[PDB]
Amino acid sequence: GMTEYKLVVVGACGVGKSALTIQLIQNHFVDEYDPTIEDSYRKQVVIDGETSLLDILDTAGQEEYSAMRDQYMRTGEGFLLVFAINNTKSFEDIHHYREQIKRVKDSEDVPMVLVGNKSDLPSRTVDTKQAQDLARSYGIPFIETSAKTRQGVDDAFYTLIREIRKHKEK
Ligand SMILES: *CCC(=O)N1C[C@@H]2C(=O)N(C)c3cnc4c(F)c(-c5c(O)cccc5F)c(Cl)cc4c3N2C[C@H]1C
Ligand SMILES: Nc1nc2c(ncn2[C@@H]2O[C@H](COP(=O)(O)OP(=O)(O)O)[C@@H](O)[C@H]2O)c(=O)[nH]1
Ligand SMILES: [Mg+2]
Repeated sequence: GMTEYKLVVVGACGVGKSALTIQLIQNHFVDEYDPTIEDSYRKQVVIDGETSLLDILDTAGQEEYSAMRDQYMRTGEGFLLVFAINNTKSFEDIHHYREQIKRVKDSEDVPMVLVGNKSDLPSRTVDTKQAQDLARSYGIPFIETSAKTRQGVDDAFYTLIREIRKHKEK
């Protein structure tokens, strides 16, 4: 068949996980989507001439850490680690998400992409240079996105898939 990849979108409440994922699937910006609704979505994509089926989990639920998520997270093949460029706390939380991913996957080498969302807003408080410095330190790609304009959205998901395909060849 065509290969199938499980992708997981993680990050703090309100960063735009749902807006991103719905943009990629439904081709429109859905604002104020309920913060607690979780869903999976499927999408066929062609990347570098190979067609793949993406199964994308948009994480939600209660606004705390819960180990009830972790069996689900262990099924992820690649993760988008999303913060909002107008929200310093959401950037500060990225460390915790990467540590939990490494813990559940029991690996130092899990496909991941750092996503700085809401790039359309003028209210940036997270310096692109500091987020780039963090991504360099982790050894993972960094893409600034806007779910609203769609800037960066496809490149974030496609770069993740590329990282997964490379991982699977090691
Ligand atoms: C508005 C809800 C929302 O977007 N949330 C819910 C919660 C949340 O708010 N916090 C603080 C939270 C904390 N820690 C989380 C995780 F550690 C993980 C995670 C594992 O448990 C294991 C492996 C990878 C992980 F990323 C997840 Cl999936 C979610 C956590 C949350 N949520 C963030 C977000 C979905
Ligand atoms: N301007 C702007 N607002 C966004 C963007 N992404 C999400 N939002 C808004 O930020 C809020 C949270 O988005 P949501 O998708 O619910 O975040 P989630 O909790 O991470 O799933 C909503 O009010 C969205 O309309 C973005 O790229 N630009
Ligand atoms: Mg959401």
